[PDB]
Amino acid sequence: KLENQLSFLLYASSREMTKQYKPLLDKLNITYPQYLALLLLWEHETLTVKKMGEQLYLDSGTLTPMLKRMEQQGLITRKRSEEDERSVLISLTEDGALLKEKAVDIPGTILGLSKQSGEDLKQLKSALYTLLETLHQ
Amino acid sequence: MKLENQLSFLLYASSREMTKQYKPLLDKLNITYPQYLALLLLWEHETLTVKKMGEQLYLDSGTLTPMLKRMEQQGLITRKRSEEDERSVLISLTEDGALLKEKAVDIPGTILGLSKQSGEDLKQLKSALYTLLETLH
DNA sequence: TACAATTTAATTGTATACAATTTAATTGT
DNA sequence: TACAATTAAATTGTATACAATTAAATTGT
Repeated sequence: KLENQLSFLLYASSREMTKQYKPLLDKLNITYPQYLALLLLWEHETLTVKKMGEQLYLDSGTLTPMLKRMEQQGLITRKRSEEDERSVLISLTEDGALLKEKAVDIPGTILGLSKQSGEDLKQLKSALYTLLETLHQ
Repeated sequence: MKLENQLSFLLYASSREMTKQYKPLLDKLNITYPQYLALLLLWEHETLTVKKMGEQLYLDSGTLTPMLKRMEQQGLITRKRSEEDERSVLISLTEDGALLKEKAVDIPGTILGLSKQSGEDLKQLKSALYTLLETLH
């Protein structure tokens, strides 16, 4: 079959979840990944591009262009690290930081959909953390 | 509102991490993960319409038209207009596309092997994701 | 301590995803 | 006969993903 493949599942369910964020994220005028970078920025006003990649499991290949868009949109600003001219520093603009106020309804909203399943999702999450540690050395 | 505590993020990271596990295996068959998925449907069903593939794969022409074009150029599949509905398109396996099945034989094995390190049986993990998928749909 | 391995981003090239629009074919009573 | 409304792929425009390569800025011996 196909629905019996763990990889597929993770793959199609993840793309469906994203479609659920679409109406919400259109509100804030951002994409799901930009949104994920913001969840970081909101807990830490500034971060090296390296740090973001590490936490989101993406690399310069994605972040470089994605951070450019966010910058061109006014949600962030970027500058070279002065203690290490090799890395780049990403910082929230006032807007970027304010935008957090408008995204507080999201988790609960998504949950009002996902938890609509039936079993403890705090279980599924726990699993995925490990799986993630596995698949990530 | 910490990133690492979002089911949405976990599905997204884990999925792409699994896809990285397939890369070495699929590289030897000269295809990609999404291509591999369409072939899975094709090895079990000689002919499928673009529409049925979209349905089974949770995709639409947009991701499929370009992908199936590459596969056709790779000599894996044929694409002919349906006679029963000149609006539909039928996707058929080629001798080469068909032979390819055998070389993907122990891919599931290798995957399962490098992943069964979770804090529970895949039967549950899979069933969890299956439910979450059904819901979000 | 000169400077060859090493690291961090940007750059290149290929391949999804998906909304929105378009085009051609088919359908509801 | 008719057709407005659907429908199924393509197509257009934007936005990721990621491997490999490149370039510049630390590191380690």
